[PDB]
Amino acid sequence: GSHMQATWKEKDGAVEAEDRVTIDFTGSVDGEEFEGGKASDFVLAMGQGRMIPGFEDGIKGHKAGEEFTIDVTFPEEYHAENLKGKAAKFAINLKKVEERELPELT
Repeated sequence: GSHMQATWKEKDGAVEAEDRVTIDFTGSVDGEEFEGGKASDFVLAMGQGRMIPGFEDGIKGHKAGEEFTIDVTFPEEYHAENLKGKAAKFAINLKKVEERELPELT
C-alpha cells in the first residue's frame, strides 16, 4: 500500500520547536477511561496541536521510548469533534520523536 497521503520530512533527532512525536498512552477522565483513554500510535505535534502543560511535559520529545504519566485537559477553543474539551488524565510512553516540517519556513 504505497501512497502516503500526508507529507513529512522529520529528521531522526530530539524534539524541536514544532515537531511531531510518537507516543502510546492510557488514561481516564473523571475516573473512567473514555474514548481516548488508550492510545498507541499517538502522533503529537510539539508546538502545533496546542501542546498543553500536560503533553508539553512528558511528551516533550526528548525520551524516545520513555514511560511517564501526565495530566491533560483541552481548553474551550480546542474543541475537536473527536476529543473536544477533554479534561482527563493520561499515562504516556514516548517513542519516535523527530523534527516534522510540513509548512515551508522561510
